[PDB]
Amino acid sequence: KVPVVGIVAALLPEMGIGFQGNLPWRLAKEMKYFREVTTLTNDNSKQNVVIMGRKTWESIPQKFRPLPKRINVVVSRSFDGELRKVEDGIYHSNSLRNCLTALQSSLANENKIERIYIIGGGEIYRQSMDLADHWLITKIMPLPETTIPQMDTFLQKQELEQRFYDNSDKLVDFLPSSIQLEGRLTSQEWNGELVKGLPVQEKGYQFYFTLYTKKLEHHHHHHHH
Ligand SMILES: NC(=O)C1=CN([C@@H]2O[C@H](COP(=O)(O)OP(=O)(O)OC[C@H]3O[C@@H](n4cnc5c(N)ncnc54)[C@H](OP(=O)(O)O)[C@@H]3O)[C@@H](O)[C@H]2O)C=CC1
Ligand SMILES: COc1cc(-c2cc(C)cc(C)c2)cc([C@@H](C)C#Cc2c(C)nc(N)nc2N)c1
Repeated sequence: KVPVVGIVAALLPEMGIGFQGNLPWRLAKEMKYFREVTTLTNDNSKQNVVIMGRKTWESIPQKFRPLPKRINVVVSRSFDGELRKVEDGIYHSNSLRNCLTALQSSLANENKIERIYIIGGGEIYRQSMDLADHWLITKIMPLPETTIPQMDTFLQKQELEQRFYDNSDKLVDFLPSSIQLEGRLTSQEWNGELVKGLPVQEKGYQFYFTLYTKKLEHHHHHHHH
């Protein structure tokens, strides 16, 4: 009932997302997008959830966690069950799947969550291809003089483009209404792939905010009683 949206920054063409437990770039504008999208709501009485794997949690600077103004959920197989408050702003879960089911309960949530963002990292995203309704992907490209950074963790692009299509024509409409983006929508070829979305440049990179949406599905079965 509430949308589940994976949100990720990935370097084309392999969709690398990390190296040695850290982000491979430090891009203040990309970080401001991530901050605004995950914080902002259309309805002022609601908040978003951000769900993350334990290793991703551990990498957020201690000063800056839990991420303000959002319900933070950290998942670890060493935690107690499926959604437990552990501190102000912090829930622990031992299951990505059961966590999402628990968050969807209208009785538990009082319909006061807008969206559930899955914010990383590699192992969490792998498991989220069949759970997310959408992906907000920032597609990052080194500008011609820029050294490609080393990376060790990747988005599963095959399974992405299996299940989802590039819906970036609708990105503006999908973002919380109050966000303001600097680009206009823009389709560019880059190493043999079509890159469509909202352009920024910062430091040695160009990046596009893009939206992926689930492909239409055939009606094979609906469960009857
Ligand atoms: N570019 C981007 O947009 C982002 C990139 N990243 C990058 O990703 C990398 C980190 O990814 P990765 O190492 O895969 O780690 P994760 O952040 O995905 O955390 C993995 C941990 O999550 C727990 N976990 C995984 N699946 C489940 C499950 N189904 N139920 C309960 N717990 C689960 C386990 O914790 P435990 O071991 O305690 O049981 C596991 O070790 C880093 O390099 C980081 O920089 C991260 C976020 C965003
Ligand atoms: C591995 O280390 C991490 C560090 C941070 C982090 C670093 C600083 C300096 C400040 C703050 C508040 C957080 C965030 C993350 C995670 C949670 C992220 C992210 C993410 C981004 C930046 N962009 C898109 N598009 N999607 C995403 N899911 C991981």
